[PDB]
Amino acid sequence: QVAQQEAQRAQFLVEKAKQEQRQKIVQAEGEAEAAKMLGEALSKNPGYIK
Amino acid sequence: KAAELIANSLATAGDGLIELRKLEAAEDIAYQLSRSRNITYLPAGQSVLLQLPQ
Repeated sequence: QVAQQEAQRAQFLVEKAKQEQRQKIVQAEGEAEAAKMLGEALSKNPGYIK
Repeated sequence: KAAELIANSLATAGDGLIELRKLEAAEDIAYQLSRSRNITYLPAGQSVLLQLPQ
């Protein structure tokens, strides 16, 4: 009984770790794209950036 | 865009208008940095009863 609980927990932790890593990459790429987009958007003349 | 509009308004508005816009914005910032309040408070009195003599 105890062992099973432990095993499930272990898997749980690892899976979550993977999820966490994925989320972080996604955010980084998201901001990345946001940056590029904002920069492009600045096409509205420099008053826009200001 | 807000910049653009403000700048346009400011320009028509002249220098004086930007100046005071600066002041009230400064007001906002100053408030932001220090946002707190207080009350003087005047405590109420607690009561008890005594039996007055005849």
